[PDB]
Amino acid sequence: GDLAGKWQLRQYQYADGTSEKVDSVFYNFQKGSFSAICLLKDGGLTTFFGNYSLKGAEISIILLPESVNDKNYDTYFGWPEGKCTFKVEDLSYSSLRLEYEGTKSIFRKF
Repeated sequence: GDLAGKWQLRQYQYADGTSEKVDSVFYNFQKGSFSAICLLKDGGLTTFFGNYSLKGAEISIILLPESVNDKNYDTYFGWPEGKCTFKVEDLSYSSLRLEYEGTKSIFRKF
């Protein structure tokens, strides 16, 4: 469907009203498999791996222990137990909007 493929995380809209552009994070969804490519300042490419499941308008992402133990885990995720359930505020073939505790993750299809 629309969720399948790669997504560039363009912006965070924080619960306190702050917005910040992101240009280094890419989420990928492929039939339950989740992966996130993060582009480091040093020209490096760090990838986190996990799974995702859907229930109504919610998406639960769970990262593998190895991704949770990654030295850059708190830079890009920092989720307790490598898990986060997001509200899908918007999904179309080109747009994705995820919400968790007032913070929005804004994506465009890549």
